[PDB]
Amino acid sequence: KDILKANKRLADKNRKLLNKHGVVAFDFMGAIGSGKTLLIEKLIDNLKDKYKIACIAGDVIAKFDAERMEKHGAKVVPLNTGKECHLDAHLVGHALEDLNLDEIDLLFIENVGNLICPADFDLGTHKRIVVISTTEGDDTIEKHPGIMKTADLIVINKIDLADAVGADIKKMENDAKRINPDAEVVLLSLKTMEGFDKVLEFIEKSVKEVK
Amino acid sequence: DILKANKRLADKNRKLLNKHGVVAFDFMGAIGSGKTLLIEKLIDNLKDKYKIACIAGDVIAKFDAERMEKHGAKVVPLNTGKECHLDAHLVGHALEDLNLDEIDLLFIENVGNLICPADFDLGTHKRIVVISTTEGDDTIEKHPGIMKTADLIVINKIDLADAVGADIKKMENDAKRINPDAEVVLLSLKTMEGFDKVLEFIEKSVKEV
Ligand SMILES: Nc1nc2c(ncn2[C@@H]2O[C@H](COP(=O)(O)OP(=O)(O)OP(O)(O)=S)[C@@H](O)[C@H]2O)c(=O)[nH]1
Ligand SMILES: Nc1nc2c(ncn2[C@@H]2O[C@H](COP(=O)(O)OP(=O)(O)OP(O)(O)=S)[C@@H](O)[C@H]2O)c(=O)[nH]1
Ligand SMILES: [Mg+2]
Ligand SMILES: [Mg+2]
Ligand SMILES: [Zn+2]
Ligand SMILES: [Zn+2]
Ligand SMILES: [Zn+2]
Ligand SMILES: [Zn+2]
Repeated sequence: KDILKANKRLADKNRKLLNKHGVVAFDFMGAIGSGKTLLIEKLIDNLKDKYKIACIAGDVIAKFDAERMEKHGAKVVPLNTGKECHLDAHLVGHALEDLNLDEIDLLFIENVGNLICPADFDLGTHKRIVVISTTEGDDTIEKHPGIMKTADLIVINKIDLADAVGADIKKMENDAKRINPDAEVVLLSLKTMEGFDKVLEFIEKSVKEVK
Repeated sequence: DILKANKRLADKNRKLLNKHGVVAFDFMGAIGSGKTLLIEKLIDNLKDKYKIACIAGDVIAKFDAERMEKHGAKVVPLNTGKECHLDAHLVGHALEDLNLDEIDLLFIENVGNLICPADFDLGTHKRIVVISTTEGDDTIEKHPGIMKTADLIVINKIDLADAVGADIKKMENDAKRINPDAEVVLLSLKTMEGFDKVLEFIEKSVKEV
């Protein structure tokens, strides 16, 4: 199989096109229901005064999250993935054709909920974000090191629920730091909004550092 | 067609299990839904009546295998690597490492994944999908494929439903609409509310083979 080699070529092409039009793109990965959509929703709300934001929403049935993002004023391209367990640069490249990249500053891509397959499939983004939550259990990070090593930012979300599931958030934070020393690691609650400042900081730092 | 090869091996697996009087269950779900904790509780309640074995499938299978072992089950760990689902082939090899004449119940924990496990019959008698409220109340209608393969749909962590804004009535209705033939149970493994209904499904399923 030559799958991963052909994907990378398309990812580099995606990145070059985005750079050509001054677009900074983020890949939002995570487990099922970790909080990817709600994070994106909050990011749109709090950055739209400064940036023109577009989204690509990928899932079995993309409409649910597409509709959520749209009500926040962002242009969304939905991608129904169906039986596929991941997105790829090929599909993302075609979604880009539906966007006016000259009228876009930021691109948020919500990947399929999956802590395994998306690790191998570069989409052509500048940064990769992995979102997990306390409610998945505090062994979630050490159980899935592969995807963690591909992240630029690891978000441990739903910290407000940690005690209710018996999750040690300090342990999780340390797991993340240890498995990927180069990543930023943020403890977040999208309910209380604690930690959100650090996610915004990551977005802004990323924009300034491009190329 | 790798799915044709899988079906062939699934029928082979099921044939072997029937031969030795073993009833097998495929526990599917999202990541952290509560598959292992449900199996742990099932072992505790059933181990006096039945000889129980387990297959624990995950990237690093030791975590769940050890959790199951302390409850008094024979467990075969299955490291799934970069593969995102168990298949009949891998399960067939695990069955070769089990003494099936000394086993009544087989519990298989599939990889945490609501997509591709729907396509890969393992050779079990019943399929169970565990989701949880903390994944959001759109989770069931977002994954109809896997839902239609389930004999039992478990909506777990009802104790945390209000905290995440999940409507458990919606989730229960979504499940029944998508799979009218499935049993649907509202569960908290913390409080144990609904556990009796899951246990009833297991015991009935065993007697019905
Ligand atoms: N209490 C609490 N609930 C949260 C938090 N973050 C997200 N949620 C809740 O979790 C559920 C899932 O959030 P959602 O944004 O849909 O996850 P997702 O990762 O996008 O889910 P997916 O289906 O696409 S895979 C929702 O009910 C949402 O309100 C949090 O920090 N604290
Ligand atoms: N509050 C509450 N917590 C629960 C409930 N069910 C499971 N949990 C918690 O959720 C976390 C994950 O449970 P676990 O049994 O490990 O899920 P899993 O499906 O086996 O997770 P995986 O990594 O193999 S994919 C654990 O910390 C467990 O205590 C519940 O009903 N209520
Ligand atoms: Mg989402
Ligand atoms: Mg488990
Ligand atoms: Zn094409
Ligand atoms: Zn996969
Ligand atoms: Zn798979
Ligand atoms: Zn083999």
